[PDB]
Amino acid sequence: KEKENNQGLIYSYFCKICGEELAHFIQEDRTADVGI
Amino acid sequence: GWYCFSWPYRVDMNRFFQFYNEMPLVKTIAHNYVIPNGLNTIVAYMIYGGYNQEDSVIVSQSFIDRGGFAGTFYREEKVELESDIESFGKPDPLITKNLKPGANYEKLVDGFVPVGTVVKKGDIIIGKVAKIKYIDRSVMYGFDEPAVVDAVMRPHGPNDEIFGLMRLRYERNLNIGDKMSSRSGNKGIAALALPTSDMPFTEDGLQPDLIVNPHSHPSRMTNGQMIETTVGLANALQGVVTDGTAFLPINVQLLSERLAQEGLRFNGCQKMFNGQTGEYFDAAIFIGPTYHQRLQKFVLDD
Amino acid sequence: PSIMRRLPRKEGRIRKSLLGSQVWSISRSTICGNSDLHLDEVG
Amino acid sequence: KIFQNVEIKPFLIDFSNLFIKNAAKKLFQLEEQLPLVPVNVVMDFKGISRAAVHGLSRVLQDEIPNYMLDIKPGGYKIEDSTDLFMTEQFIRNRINFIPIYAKNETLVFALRSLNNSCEVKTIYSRDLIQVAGPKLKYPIFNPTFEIGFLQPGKSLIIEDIYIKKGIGRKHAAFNLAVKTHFSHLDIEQYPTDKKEYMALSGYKQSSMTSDPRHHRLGLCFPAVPLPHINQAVRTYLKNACRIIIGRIQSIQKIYENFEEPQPELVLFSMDEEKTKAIITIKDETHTIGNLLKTYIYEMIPDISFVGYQCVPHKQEMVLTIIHKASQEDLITLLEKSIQNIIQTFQILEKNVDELIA
Amino acid sequence: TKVLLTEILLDPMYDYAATVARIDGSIPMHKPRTPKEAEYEFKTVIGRTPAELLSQKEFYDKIYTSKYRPDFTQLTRLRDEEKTSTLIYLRAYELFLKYLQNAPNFNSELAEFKTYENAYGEQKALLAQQGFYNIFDPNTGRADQRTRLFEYKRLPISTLYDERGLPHKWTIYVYKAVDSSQKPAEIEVTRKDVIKKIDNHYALADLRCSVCHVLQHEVGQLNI
Amino acid sequence: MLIPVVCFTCGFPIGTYAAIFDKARTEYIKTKMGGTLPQNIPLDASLQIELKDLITALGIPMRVCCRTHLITTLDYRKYY
Amino acid sequence: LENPKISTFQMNVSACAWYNADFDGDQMNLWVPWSVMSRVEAELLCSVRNWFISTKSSGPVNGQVQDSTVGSFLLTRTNTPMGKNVMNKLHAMGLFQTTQTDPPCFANYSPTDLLDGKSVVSMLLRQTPINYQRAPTWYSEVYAPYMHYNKQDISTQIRNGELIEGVLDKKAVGAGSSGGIYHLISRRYGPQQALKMIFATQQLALNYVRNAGFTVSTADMLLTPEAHQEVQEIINELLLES
Amino acid sequence: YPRFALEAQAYGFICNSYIAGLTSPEFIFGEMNGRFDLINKALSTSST
Ligand SMILES: [Zn+2]
Ligand SMILES: [Zn+2]
Repeated sequence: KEKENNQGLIYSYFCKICGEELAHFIQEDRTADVGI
Repeated sequence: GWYCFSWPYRVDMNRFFQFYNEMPLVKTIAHNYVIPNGLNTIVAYMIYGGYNQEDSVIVSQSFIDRGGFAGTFYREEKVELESDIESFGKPDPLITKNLKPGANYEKLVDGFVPVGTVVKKGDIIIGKVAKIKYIDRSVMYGFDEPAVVDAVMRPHGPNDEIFGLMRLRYERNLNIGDKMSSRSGNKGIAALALPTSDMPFTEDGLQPDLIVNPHSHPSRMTNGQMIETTVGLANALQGVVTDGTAFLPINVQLLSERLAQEGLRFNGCQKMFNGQTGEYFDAAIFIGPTYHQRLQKFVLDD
Repeated sequence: PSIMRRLPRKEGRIRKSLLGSQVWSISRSTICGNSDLHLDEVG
Repeated sequence: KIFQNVEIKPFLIDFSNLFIKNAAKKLFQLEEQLPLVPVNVVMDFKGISRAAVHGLSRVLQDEIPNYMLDIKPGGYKIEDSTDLFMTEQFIRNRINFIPIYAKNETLVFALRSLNNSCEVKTIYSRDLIQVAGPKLKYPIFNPTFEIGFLQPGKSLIIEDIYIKKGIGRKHAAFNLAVKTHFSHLDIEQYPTDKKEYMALSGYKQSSMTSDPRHHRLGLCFPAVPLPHINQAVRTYLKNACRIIIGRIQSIQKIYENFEEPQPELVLFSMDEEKTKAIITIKDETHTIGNLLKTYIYEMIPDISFVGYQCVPHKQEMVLTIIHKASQEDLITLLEKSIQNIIQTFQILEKNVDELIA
Repeated sequence: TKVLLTEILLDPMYDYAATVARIDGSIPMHKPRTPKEAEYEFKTVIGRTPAELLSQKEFYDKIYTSKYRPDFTQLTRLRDEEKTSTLIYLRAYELFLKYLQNAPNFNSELAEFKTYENAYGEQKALLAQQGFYNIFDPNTGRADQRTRLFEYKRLPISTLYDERGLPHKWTIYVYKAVDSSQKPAEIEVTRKDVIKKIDNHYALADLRCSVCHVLQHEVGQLNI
Repeated sequence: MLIPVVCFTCGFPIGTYAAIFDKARTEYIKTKMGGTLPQNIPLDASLQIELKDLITALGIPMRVCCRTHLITTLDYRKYY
Repeated sequence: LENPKISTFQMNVSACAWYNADFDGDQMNLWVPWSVMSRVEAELLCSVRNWFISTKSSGPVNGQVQDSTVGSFLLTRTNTPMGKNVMNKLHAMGLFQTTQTDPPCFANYSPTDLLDGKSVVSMLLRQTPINYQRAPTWYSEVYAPYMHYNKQDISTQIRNGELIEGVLDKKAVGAGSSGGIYHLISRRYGPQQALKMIFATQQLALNYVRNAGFTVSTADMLLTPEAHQEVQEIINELLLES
Repeated sequence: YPRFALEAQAYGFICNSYIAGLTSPEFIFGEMNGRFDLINKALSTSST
């Protein structure tokens, strides 16, 4: 949160060492809520 | 306009409260029962640079800065909880999971952003985590234009449970792309914003607030707008407010002669100069007060 | 709800997901007049 | 003697009217003139191009530095302002547009309104207490403005109301002069009362052909102290002159550096010994461009082309000059035109000092 | 305690009682900044501690009651107008509080105060008039009735048919010279020949029928 | 919500004569009102309420925009 | 647009004919190609110059709309209510300071020399010389009996780009005018060259109005008292026949 | 207008111009034709 935002909405994490995209997160799946 | 007299007590969604409203110089009987909504903008019916073509208008920037068609726009955030699972609070990075990328959790105070701070895109306005260690079902402010947290409260719903209610306010001025309209149905989109020294001016110093194309009239035959400008031009100098209700007896020949009795021309046109060059036009330009109203279609939302 | 109900109408599979499309890298805004731009230029 | 026959007249309240007299006396206990009044100044110019007069008017309108009252961030005290209708946007919009005649940027005011009554109480501009800066020996704004109104049992506390400097082009709250008259005294006019001529401007010469050089310009200033009107208006006029000269001098620093590669000046050598000069300056208005075009055209009657295109969506002025001389001769002519502009506005300075006693 | 405070702080009744308490200074003009100030405001406004509100049973019996008890019997119409506004506000609060408490003899006093407030609203509407103007007809002494509307009138039949019963066909344009020296004096042309035979030295005088050869302005000379 | 501090069109300091113009106007209306209910003033069809001389006595010039905004601006205090 | 306060998609008014669009509140999509393959094909196939000529009616789509149609008429008009339609050297150069084309040469002109609108239009059409001769929309035999048409305004003739006589209006420069000025330029010089002349001629029409003026008023719609009696006398004849 | 009216005004003949203003019956007849423009404009999208 050092950078609140660069005016561009991003849904993915990046590596702090080189900048490579680690993964992306948009929403929780929430489909295992119906169990048995 | 004044959409409600009890606006501060309400948390409403997509509501605009225009600060300044005026009774038309040519009012009707409908204004005895409802509050008029709009301003008596000085309108010039002229060709000025070609920026008002195809149903566009040219707006004075000074008129915008002074509060013309300016107001505040409101949005609401209503977030609910799951009974004893979720809670309101600031998450912590080392316990909670899958926090939203590029978020801003530091503005939360006891789960809610404090009233009066400016929240921009990417900021987390409401903190909410579900106990499984924790999963973060936070609420993030996904709007380009920054808002201001106006009111925060924690009411009890019909099920006797806490849900979060936040009111976000937007300081809205008239900007390029906002839709305005006259009372004759001639709507238009603000196209250009000129300073006070670039707008055309008369010999007596009068300058328009809106510059509308003269080509908007002949095909749509909105004669009531032109008669309103002629009547309203004499009302301002005479210091009166007259009634222009439909089906009342009028005589445009007599109304035009009324302008000359007030020191103006018969046709209401005046000598004007080009504000950019200082060069007078070789034609008297029809300029006068026409009641214009701002339609609630904001380019910042579309 | 049925499998074959997804096909027929405008909001169906064929006319909304196959013949039409939701796309990224696209913008929408109100249009405006500008006499200083060329006919083949957009502000 | 370019600028002669100036006349100055304040805008005063007529107390012979019983309604106005009673209303003022029972509202503000006002029986004489306000400390700050609008002033209408009418000026006659002779032997000067309309480009220069209109540029002076534009500078006096919204290109001269000016002062307003603004609220610092956090000045609007949310902890104490309990009023639900006097929002920060509305109140600060009211405060920004109060015409002030300030002495320094150090004055800081505050507005602390408490409503202990059962009726809506109007917050006027006399309720602005100076809390920082030297004590004022004369008011800087009229005490009859309506800042706002408070519902019963409400409050409005605002601190850090300071004086902010800016030009009227960026924000309208810095606008200084409002136009009241502009005419050419060396062009005859038709009687436009007749129905034969009411569709025309009135002048007997078309703007496509006329070149007037004897103008009358009348501007109104919104806030000038009563006992120093001639001291204030004169200053304003003089101020405008310097501003224009300053801006012109900026262009004078461009032509002087035509040998080195400069981004704001581009020189081409065309065919038939023709040379081309393009001057692109950012954040310039039609004032400087029109002055430059007019004076270059006067200096070079047989010029091939000159234009001052100011583009709205590019925020810049591009002056194109095509002439059948060499680069050095063209630069010499441009410097001569700039010097002519400078001396013209210096003569305007001198006439302003000489006229208003 | 938290749920009770959240419920009551969102009750408009609480805010109105708090405003009345603020007017006469029973509570500070600024909203509470610390829980102690909130507790003091609750105690002053509701009249009972939140802890003791849960122990007993009423709620409306001890809500603030304004300190100054003006005389509302001068609201019987009888520095007067602002005092009347103050009386209106205070009686509105007192009557609202009585309504909450189901006080006896309430409807009649409500109707009386509604009439009083209607008179006060008439005065306030008097204060809220921009003005009105009517463009008077100088010949009369009231609102102008002159109009440029169409008025029916049975024209003579000679305007449509000639003395031989045939319809008129106004298709000959007659042009007369503006100045006397121009010759010929008049020219009669068809619409196709106007551009080829008529200049600015001529003006359209009258039309002519291509059947009976009569001028339109001289149509009344026919025997009806 | 009140008469603007400056004219929306040109920026003349209308506000500094606003409050007075309000109150004085009322008495003028009371002079010309005449046996008529207040809320029925804009329907009298016999009124000749002219405010030219009042604004002139206030010192405001004869500008169309300034007098338009001074006369026609609604006041929030008078409706709420 | 570097201005941060602008949020609209701005385009020339003469480009609305492609999309049947106007500025009453319409919204238009915009996506910028990023792939090299799609970016190549946008430049070569989907460029708007490829649809200056309609694939539907085989005629031009673009032209002057609502201000350069009446602006071109005033610019090319022979006589002005203030005398002959001429302008000095200074105002002749001012008409070319916005077209964004290369400026013409005004060296062979004294400051007091007068140039008419036909000469000014000619200096722009020399770049793409065409041959055009039709009757403008200004002339109409419906208006002929009640008007004194100028004999130099009812015959628009252009040979090798020189506007010899006549006015320019919807017939010559209007949008969708088959056989018009911009239709001839496209056939002889390319649809891209025709689009530049639409913009170039649009600026002269708009720059002429910068100090010539154009307005509509209520008195422009008001019959004289004598003519009002003539209108209802005509209507009474219709009601008499009815 | 009365039953079996013979005057042309009763069947949509508007004798007045816009600059002179219309009467109540003329405005109603004008609205009858004006509403068709709005209806056909809506159909010009779906039916097409
Ligand atoms: Zn006949
Ligand atoms: Zn004004």
